[PDB]
Amino acid sequence: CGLVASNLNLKPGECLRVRGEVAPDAKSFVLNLGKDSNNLCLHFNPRFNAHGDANTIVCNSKDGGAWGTEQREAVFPFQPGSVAEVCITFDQANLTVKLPDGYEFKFPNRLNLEAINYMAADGDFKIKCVAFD
Amino acid sequence: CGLVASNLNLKPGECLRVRGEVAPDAKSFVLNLGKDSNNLCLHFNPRFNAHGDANTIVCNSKDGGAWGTEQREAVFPFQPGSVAEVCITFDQANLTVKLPDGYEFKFPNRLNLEAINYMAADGDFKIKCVAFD
Ligand SMILES: OC[C@H]1O[C@H](Sc2ccc(Cl)c(Cl)c2)[C@H](O)[C@@H](n2cc(-c3csc(O)n3)nn2)[C@H]1O
Ligand SMILES: OC[C@H]1O[C@H](Sc2ccc(Cl)c(Cl)c2)[C@H](O)[C@@H](n2cc(-c3csc(O)n3)nn2)[C@H]1O
Repeated sequence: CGLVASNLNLKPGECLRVRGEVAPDAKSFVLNLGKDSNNLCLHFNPRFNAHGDANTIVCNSKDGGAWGTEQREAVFPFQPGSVAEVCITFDQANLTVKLPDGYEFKFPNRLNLEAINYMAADGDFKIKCVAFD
Repeated sequence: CGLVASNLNLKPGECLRVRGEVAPDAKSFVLNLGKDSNNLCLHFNPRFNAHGDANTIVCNSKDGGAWGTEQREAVFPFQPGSVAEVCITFDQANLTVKLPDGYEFKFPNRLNLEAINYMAADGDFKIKCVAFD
């Protein structure tokens, strides 16, 4: 599957910027952030058509392997077969996700990690760049 | 200790660009590329003053945990404190390392890996950006 990065040491307030190519026939893509694959403060899942949703962003946490309560957004600034960029940061209370087209939303920080050490990508998205603050 | 990235799927001819800030008091830094931590097609180690060398790039391979034969460059386009970007690519014959100041050198491809899946950074270099093209 997609790129996996560890040992990231992203601190509160630091921005993690990811640019990638959405596949022409994309169904969805994922960015996961947290401590490890079983402990995610953010699962970020734009669904073009996948997992029972169309053109919807679904976010969740994972704690000791258990998905939390889902959150769905009402905006979908992504298109199959294009370049897309997202930027993420956090504090003890919320993650902030910066989308294309100036849209931004918050997702609650339910793990309270001191630092985000793990990121992974998956689905129909080819990472072109990852920038750290 | 720095970022570790896996599942990179870097293919021959593709460029991996890594940009970081060299510490103001830097002794050395490392970029490791290969299959996993024990199997490196390139250990890239600019030594300001470390491991017995001054202002020298040392490169090596690692196969099943064992270091190969060292290769030393004469060029040293790095300065303590300064941002630096290094770009790496490979073919079946050699890795090519593109340095600051327009310099490039080749290092033999000793492991014949189909793809480079692993990168890690270490020492006195704070990673700012990793790009794939
Ligand atoms: O909540 C987020 C998750 O929702 C469901 S599981 C789920 C369903 C209903 C509820 Cl009420 C809950 Cl709490 C969880 C997805 O299957 C899962 N998911 C996508 C993928 C994936 C990997 S690569 C690709 O393109 N999609 N891997 N796991 C995840 O997005
Ligand atoms: O060949 C490359 C290696 O040369 C010597 S061991 C070595 C010595 C003599 C010979 Cl003949 C051989 Cl074959 C191997 C270094 O100790 C080692 N090295 C650096 C570091 C390190 C980590 S972060 C930082 O800034 N430097 N961790 N291991 C590596 O550079």
